[PDB]
Amino acid sequence: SIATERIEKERMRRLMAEDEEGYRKLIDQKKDRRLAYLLQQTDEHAISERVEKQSALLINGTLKHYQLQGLEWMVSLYNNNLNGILADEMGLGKTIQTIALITYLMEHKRLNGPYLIIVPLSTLSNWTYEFDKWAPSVVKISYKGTPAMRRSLVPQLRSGKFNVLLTTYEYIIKDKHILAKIRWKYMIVDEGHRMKNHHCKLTQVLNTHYVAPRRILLTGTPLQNKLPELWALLNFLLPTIFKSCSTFEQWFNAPFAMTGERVDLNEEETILIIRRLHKVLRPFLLRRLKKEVESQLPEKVEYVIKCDMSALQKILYRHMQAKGAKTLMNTIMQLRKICNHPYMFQHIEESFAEHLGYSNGVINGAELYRASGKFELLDRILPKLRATNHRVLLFCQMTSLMTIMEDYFAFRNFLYLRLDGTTKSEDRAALLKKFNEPGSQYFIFLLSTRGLNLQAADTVVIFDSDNEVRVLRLCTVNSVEEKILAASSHERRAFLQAILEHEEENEEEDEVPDDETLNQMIARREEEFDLFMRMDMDRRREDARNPKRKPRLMEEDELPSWIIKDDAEVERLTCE
Ligand SMILES: Nc1ncnc2c1ncn2[C@@H]1O[C@H](COP(=O)(O)OP(=O)(O)O)[C@@H](O)[C@H]1O
Ligand SMILES: N#Cc1cc(C(=O)Nc2cc(F)c(=O)n(CC(F)F)c2)sc1C(F)(F)F
Repeated sequence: SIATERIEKERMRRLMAEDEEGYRKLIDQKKDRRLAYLLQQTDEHAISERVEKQSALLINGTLKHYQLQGLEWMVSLYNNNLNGILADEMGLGKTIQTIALITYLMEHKRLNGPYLIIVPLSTLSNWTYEFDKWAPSVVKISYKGTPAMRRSLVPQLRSGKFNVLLTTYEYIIKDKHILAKIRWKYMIVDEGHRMKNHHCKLTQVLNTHYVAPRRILLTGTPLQNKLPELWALLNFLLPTIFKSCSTFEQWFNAPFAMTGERVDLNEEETILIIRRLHKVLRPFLLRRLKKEVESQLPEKVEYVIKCDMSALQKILYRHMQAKGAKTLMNTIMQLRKICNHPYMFQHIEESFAEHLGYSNGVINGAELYRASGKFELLDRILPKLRATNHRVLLFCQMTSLMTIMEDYFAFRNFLYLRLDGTTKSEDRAALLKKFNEPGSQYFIFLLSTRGLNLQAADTVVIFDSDNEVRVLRLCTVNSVEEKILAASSHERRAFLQAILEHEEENEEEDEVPDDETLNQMIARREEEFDLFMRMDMDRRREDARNPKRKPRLMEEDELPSWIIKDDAEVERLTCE
């Protein structure tokens, strides 16, 4: 192999010198051999099963007829030993159909797994919520977090006491020495809306190191017309055709490695490769549009949206954590206030205004939303919802927070009504009538979670918890808010300490969604998504022009030297 490479190298170097026309005749012969081969390998009855019901293990909702065919389709794939792409439009039950598959195979094929599901990090909590709702019997692992955390889980893996494991791209790559070893019965991956640049590296590693018989690719976009992408799709769906862990550019150039001379396809040659790969992949792709199944669309569409913390949120959080019975119950109240807004702490707001350039000591404008992950995220939801004439219902369990909520709506000029436990039955009735009468210009209905029929509201933003209706629960990243979503006086104290088991993290991937994932959860149609994408770039235009540009979240570099390493000061400003 060195001996041959040394010689075959000198062979190519000697033709370049002594018969340049013969050297050209060879390379053009080699180029065509790669094409002819590519075409030749791709130039190529089935087992029936009818699926009348869903799994008995699938509960708390019954499948739509179209989703039933999705299940029946992916089962047909299974029996006939095939891979697939479920590419249904956004909001049609791709996550619910994947759970219907696993639960059906566990029941009727006694296939207990293990099932590997790879998802974008921002939607992990979304996946884990919808498994808890629809298939709680299923035993699942969440392989992510600090090494300490990941190692904690190795016993349960070697053991094999689990049906499903969810993880993200970095852990599939970082921890191959743990995860590749497992003998996965299934390898389901979530691309999100569209293929991203980092998915080429993922395709290669997967069929370099991992051993999964069955594969599914979940996606929101239809079959693309670019060679490099479609190569990764061929080698994920049908790896046995070319048994290669390469990019198309490397695979095609393989024979010219010793030439030291790259080879590039022309217009005619490209279109043909693309037109073929299209024809090879087409039969393996099921895509139903919202309009095709209009009379079966889900009535309630739920999603979980994620928040970073401001630099301020972090420092306050770390303080109230490492300072910590109904004392615990109290420590969980303070951590919820921070995730909600740091300026709930009056003395923190006043001192920061002095430093942000407000003599008066009352924060206003953008600086309201900039100090809270959740408020900053809400600022990217509500404008969009309003621009599509959607009428929101926003739950806020804390009556303290509502002062800051009202001041935020004031800033963005959102017309609203408020309803608390400080509202009499006479006042209540009238407020509801005002929101519900046809034409009401009242956009938001701010509520304190204490019976009330707001049929006028077609959107529900849960802000802090314990005729299609879109529900959006906000949730802070690596916070208590994650732990509350996951749902004997010695054991009821050990439960409140399981709520408090925090660990500081430094993952690679963003735990907050990009603009495409987010507008997919807010939007009910292709027009809403399209608009929201423009509204997002309109915000990037506004910021670009603005002379005094600040990031959307307050970062450490713009903090005062009196909050940075001063457990006294934080305590001096937070206490009551
Ligand atoms: N057959 C159904 N019955 C009840 N709710 C459903 C059904 N199908 C989907 N939903 C709801 O609609 C939403 C669909 O989420 P999902 O389809 O998994 O995400 P996406 O379609 O964006 O991949 C969820 O809130 C789910 O509970
Ligand atoms: N994540 C990840 C990931 C995404 C992959 C991919 O093939 N995306 C492509 C490539 C297309 F060409 C295309 O048309 N589409 C749309 C089609 F589904 F109709 C998708 S492969 C992969 C893996 F293996 F890394 F997990």
